[PDB]
Amino acid sequence: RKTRKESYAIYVYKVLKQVHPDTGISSKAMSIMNSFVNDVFERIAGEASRLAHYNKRSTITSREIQTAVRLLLPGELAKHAVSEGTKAVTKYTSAK
Amino acid sequence: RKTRKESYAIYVYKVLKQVHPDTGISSKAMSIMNSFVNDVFERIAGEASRLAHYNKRSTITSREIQTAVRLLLPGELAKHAVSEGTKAVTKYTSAK
Amino acid sequence: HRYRPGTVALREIRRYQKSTELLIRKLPFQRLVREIAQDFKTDLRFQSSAVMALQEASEAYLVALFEDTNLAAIHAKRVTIMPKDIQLARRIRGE
Amino acid sequence: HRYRPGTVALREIRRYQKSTELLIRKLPFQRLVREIAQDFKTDLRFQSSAVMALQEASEAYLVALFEDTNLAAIHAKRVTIMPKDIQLARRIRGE
Amino acid sequence: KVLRDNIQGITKPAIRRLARRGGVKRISGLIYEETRGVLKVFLENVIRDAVTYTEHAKRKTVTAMDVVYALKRQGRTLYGFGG
Amino acid sequence: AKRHRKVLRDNIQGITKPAIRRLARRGGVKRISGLIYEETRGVLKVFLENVIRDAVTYTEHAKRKTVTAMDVVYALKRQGRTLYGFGG
Amino acid sequence: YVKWGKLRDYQVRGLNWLISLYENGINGILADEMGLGKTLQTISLLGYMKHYRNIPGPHMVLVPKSTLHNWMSEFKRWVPTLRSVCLIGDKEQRAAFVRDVLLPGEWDVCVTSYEMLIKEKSVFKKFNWRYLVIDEAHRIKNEKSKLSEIVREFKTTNRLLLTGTPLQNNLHELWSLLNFLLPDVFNSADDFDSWFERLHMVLRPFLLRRIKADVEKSLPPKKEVKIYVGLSKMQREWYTRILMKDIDILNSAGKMDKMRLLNILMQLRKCCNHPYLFDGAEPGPPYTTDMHLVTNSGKMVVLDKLLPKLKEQGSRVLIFSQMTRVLDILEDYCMWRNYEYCRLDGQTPHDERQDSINAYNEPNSTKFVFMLSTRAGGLGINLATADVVILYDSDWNPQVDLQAMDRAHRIGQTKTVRVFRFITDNTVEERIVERAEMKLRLDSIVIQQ
Amino acid sequence: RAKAKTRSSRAGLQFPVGRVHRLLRKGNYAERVGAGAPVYLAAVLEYLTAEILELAGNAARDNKKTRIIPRHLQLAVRNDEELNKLLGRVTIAQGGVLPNIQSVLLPKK
Amino acid sequence: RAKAKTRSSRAGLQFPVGRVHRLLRKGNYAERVGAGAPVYLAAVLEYLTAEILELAGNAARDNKKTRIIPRHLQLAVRNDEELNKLLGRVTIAQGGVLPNIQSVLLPK
DNA sequence: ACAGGATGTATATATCTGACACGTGCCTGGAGACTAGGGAGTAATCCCCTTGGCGGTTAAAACGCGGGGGACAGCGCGTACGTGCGTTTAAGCGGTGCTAGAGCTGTCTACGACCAATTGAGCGGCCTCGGCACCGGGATTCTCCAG
DNA sequence: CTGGAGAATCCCGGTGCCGAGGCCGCTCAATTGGTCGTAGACAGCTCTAGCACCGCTTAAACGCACGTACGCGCTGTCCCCCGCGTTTTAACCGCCAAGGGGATTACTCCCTAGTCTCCAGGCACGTGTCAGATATATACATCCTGT
Ligand SMILES: Nc1ncnc2c1ncn2[C@@H]1O[C@H](COP(=O)(O)OP(=O)(O)O)[C@@H](O)[C@H]1O
Ligand code: BEF
Ligand SMILES: [Mg+2]
Repeated sequence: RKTRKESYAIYVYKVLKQVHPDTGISSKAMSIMNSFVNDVFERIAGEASRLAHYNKRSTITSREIQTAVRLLLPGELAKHAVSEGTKAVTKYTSAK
Repeated sequence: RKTRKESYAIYVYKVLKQVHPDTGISSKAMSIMNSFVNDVFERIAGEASRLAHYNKRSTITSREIQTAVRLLLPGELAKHAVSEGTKAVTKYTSAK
Repeated sequence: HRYRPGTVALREIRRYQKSTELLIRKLPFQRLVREIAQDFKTDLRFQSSAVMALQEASEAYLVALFEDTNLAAIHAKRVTIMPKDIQLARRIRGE
Repeated sequence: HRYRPGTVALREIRRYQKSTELLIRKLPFQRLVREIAQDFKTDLRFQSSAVMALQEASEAYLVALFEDTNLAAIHAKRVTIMPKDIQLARRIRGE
Repeated sequence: KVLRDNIQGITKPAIRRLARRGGVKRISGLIYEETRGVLKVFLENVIRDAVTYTEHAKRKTVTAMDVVYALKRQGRTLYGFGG
Repeated sequence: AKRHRKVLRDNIQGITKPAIRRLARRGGVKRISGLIYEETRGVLKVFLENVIRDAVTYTEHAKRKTVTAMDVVYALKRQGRTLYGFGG
Repeated sequence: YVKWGKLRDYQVRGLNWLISLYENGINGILADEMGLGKTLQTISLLGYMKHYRNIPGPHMVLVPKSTLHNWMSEFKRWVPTLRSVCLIGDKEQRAAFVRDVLLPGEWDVCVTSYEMLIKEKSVFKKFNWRYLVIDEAHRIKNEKSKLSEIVREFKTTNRLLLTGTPLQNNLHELWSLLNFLLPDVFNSADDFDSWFERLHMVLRPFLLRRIKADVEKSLPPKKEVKIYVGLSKMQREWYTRILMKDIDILNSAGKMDKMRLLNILMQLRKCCNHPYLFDGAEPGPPYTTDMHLVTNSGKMVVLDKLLPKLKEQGSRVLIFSQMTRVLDILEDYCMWRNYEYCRLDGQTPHDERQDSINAYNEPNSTKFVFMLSTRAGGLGINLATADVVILYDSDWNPQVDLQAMDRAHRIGQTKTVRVFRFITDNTVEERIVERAEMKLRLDSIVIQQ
Repeated sequence: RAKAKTRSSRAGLQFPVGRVHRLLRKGNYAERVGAGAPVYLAAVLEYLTAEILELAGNAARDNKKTRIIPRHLQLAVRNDEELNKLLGRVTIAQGGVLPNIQSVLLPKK
Repeated sequence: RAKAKTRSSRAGLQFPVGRVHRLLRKGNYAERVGAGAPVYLAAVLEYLTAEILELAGNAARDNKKTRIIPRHLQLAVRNDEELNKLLGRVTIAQGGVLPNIQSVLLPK
């Protein structure tokens, strides 16, 4: 009967443990992390959408996401992030 | 040349002559008027789209555009814009 | 005994700048919110967390405006906030 | 003949407010756009209309910042604008 | 039924604690009347939109999401309430 | 020397004091301190850096070497500096 | 009627042909080879139209700025019965002359520059003109140019073009002249296309040309010498770094940053002429050394051939360049040598220009070098005294160079004129000289009538 | 088939209902668009167009011009309290500044 | 049929690649969406998450408490220049103001 | 206090020029009119969460008023402001030449969406020993004042 | 200047508790495989508009000097907050009831997208002509000076 509600909480928990193994987190701090992930997803996806319309393409791809990330993120955050994403696509395409 | 360019210019001029029969308009001013129509269109359709998503609906209808107009325009413009939209939809439905 | 004018004002700044509690009293703000809502529609009911979301947003706005207002009074070489300092801050912000 | 200090200053304010022209010279501004860009990518070419969009946007930004600077000067009871008034305007606007 | 003026329920002590979190050492007496109007104008703008959303949804109850969407439009993102 | 008669200033100096005074006069400023010319140049340069960096990101994405008027208009729009008149 | 001297037989025949154009009611082009007296042929025509047809009505002449004082002098000399007046100067001077001289109507010929016409267009359109003479008519070859539009709005009974380079780059740039003369004949360039082995058929009715090699057997022919030169080691360094586009160079620190290169061709052309044109290239911020200047440019190393020339009788010389800065470095070289010299350029004021020409041409004049910029100094001015011409640079238009050489080879030149052209051997200067020669082939210097 | 009538003519509007429908269908707003949505939106854009041109034409007339230019448009938007709220973040090119000099700055008497 | 391997395992990530792809497909961002796009976006969302939680964990240990709470998150974002530029228009609930007095107001 | 100087400003009239304004020919998005199959609406059910009931009783707000902090007007002093002069500078305009690279069309084939089918990560439910709120014991150590 | 007193949080050790991590079960979206058809990379071509240089003219900016508006340091002034204590009111907590209305699932059937076909609105095009520009002239504004 009672429907399910999706969230990022189990991924946020698994990433904390990798960063600080002994630390825990309260349910209110979880609600704020779940809000943060959704805000940043919507910002990146909105810029990636427009850039494709400007250039008259119908497909979103890793290149349009890379440009969206460079437009939205501050300078140093953008650099490290770009490296993390290009690393992940390099590993994924070796194993698809 | 060898490529057409759509604009609102003829529609802006047809309305101009109903409001002020005597006047004309410059090319610089007509380019600003085309930019105004494009900006306002993108604002109203962005709120409509979001409204549908929040309420879990697949269609944009006139009821979502009415609410987008009420969220976007200042109070005296909103009450008149809603009156003009509802008059047009009633008249259109009588001929359809 | 008596502390001097402005000494306890500094303890009050430090104490409220450590805590994260809501400062306005809850029940009185709930009556204010509902009174405003009757101008828009009659017989609205309300989720309890919808009033807490309004209070969190309202206290965050006022605290931030008081910071911009204080800068303006220091600019005018004073330490006391005046109504014209709220008006300058809102005007320069674009409100 | 000699007009008093500030008599011609009001006469210029009225002229420039009536006109709608660009006040910076076009070649000296075009040479600055090009240098700033060379840092980001090298060997770029520019449409003649693209530099005019940059100049319109730049002069609109500076004129609007000079209004906020003059209200922050008059608040401190002065008629002369100073570097500190530019800095308070940019801080209250959050930039 | 109809509520009378509760804007006097935002007390002088509560406005002073908000000025203290904002770093304010000394406060003039006329700030309180000025602050109550500033608060009322902010609440009127947020509640108006929060109710437009509820009406579109055909519901009588204002939800925490209706408030979060109203604040998100005005450039005031709030984390914590299911956003 | 005929060869060295001319001397070049930095490109920021091209925004002259006469050019800044008119902008402040359009803004309704009556009297101007002598330190404001240095301060105003610093402020414009920070504005141009933030708009140009983005206008070039758009150009690179389109794989073009020329900056267009639309690249500038989209960069200003994304920062809340909407401009009418240059298309879009 | 003509007083000071006698027209030569070809000038007589040219006058009779211009009169025959007038009586047939046609306009036409006079295009004798440079140095052949086209100006006197023109001055004599106006004398005829007054003394024999009784037409003292207003006539106009358009000229380059550097020739306004020559034309005026010749009017005063050969035919003193014409009442010539000249417009030139600041806004107040033009207003004063218009008010106090032009509008009174006490004159019969008006002489002006192309800039003075573009400024005073609304004054000159009041008058109804009897003749409109343009000189150096190649200036109006592009019909979309503002002078070309302005010039077609005038009320004129007759029109005339004087030019010794009637062909420039293409058949449309010659059609653009025919469309000023007879717009109702050459209605379109699409009609001139197709009309075109059709050699001289269209041209003979409206064009006349004679060559010095036919009509002045006494004038010595030109000698032409190409001198190929290598780059200096410094020029070889810069020419390679420019191609790589790693010039760097920044005077305000920043680890030399980068110099921008949106047009590399012009950077390569600069380098060939001298390395010092570039920023920070001259060694030592103090500067003032001069031996270093001669060495770091392969062209300047060769240019010490000026010392042989000066000792070899008075082989007085003209030096032509396309870049204003190059005349600067050549002027510092001549000052450091203690040579006697003159210089004309586009910056020069009007009064000064004619004084310089006069001082250099005097029978007892001691000036050895004249430096001329190729645009301003290459047209109209006459300098028969010098025996030698140096082209330091090479132009994309072959015809520009030809005119410059002819500043010396003209009536009154007693001696063979030598032309030296500098070319850097393994560089873009080869491609520029090849392109200019490809353009000569289609012209072919047709002798014509 | 019957002879064509534009949907704008049926609604009683000058702006284009057909173009607006295509723009919405191809802009990726929703996976479906209704039939009245393009008519309601075209009515609102024409109304807002008429509100600006009425004020701009008055500004041109007071300035003794028969032609609207970018300055007249600025004057109209900035002197209307709702249009200046709708358009508070846009820059109009060749649009001047409304004339205003603060009182303290003026000569004494 | 071979045994399944979730796309996040193939890319070496903890956040979900499959869910991100659905959210993009059904969110009206484009007509089509490529297969490398959800992998790039999931990697960036996990990096930004780890960037915050690292500094939050340190603020919790500085307060000598074992659980991260909503104030610790505010102290982290506000004390870093780039996270404060990314989150400059955000209010966080149960978030205090960083401690601060203008030096003009302090006693002599 | 206010007379003529002087200056800029406003506007009267004239002629003038170049952006607007009409209509032409042309061609490709809008409009007809059926079928398709899902979204949408409306019924009805259930039982989460909301609205005031009372009493209780702490804490918070309120009042009043002694007293010294800061707000604010005024004066005098002194140095960068503005003003206009003559001077030198290079914006602006036009013109030449050239070819980088925006733009179009054309062709061909990697890619993504789709279906059906499959089985495991992730959902909610029910759980519990340990993080840390709270109370009441003493520790310096903030600040202030009369020697 | 500064010893002293005495109100401020500040550690410390005990006491209880419902928050957070664990697991269970089992739910329903991700997985794989195959297939389809068309987005977009490639190459080619054409030709618009990027850049540079010099020439020309003269608005513009440069620096100089002059002299007085107004920047801003001290002082006196005397009002309005601060802080204390008191009394006072209304907040919080807990407890328990009725029933509005969020929510579910179910049913049915109106709505819009799809396709193809079709012909008229809208595109760019080229040209005459009239709002606009600006030239000269003057008449009326406003400011300054000195008496
Ligand atoms: N018939 C003549 N007798 C003497 N000198 C002449 C004669 N014709 C021309 N000259 C001189 O020859 C010079 C070259 O003539 P010019 O008018 O410059 O011809 P172009 O203008 O075609 O070069 C002039 O300076 C002129 O004085
Ligand atoms: F034909 Be010339 F040398 F004026
Ligand atoms: Mg001549």
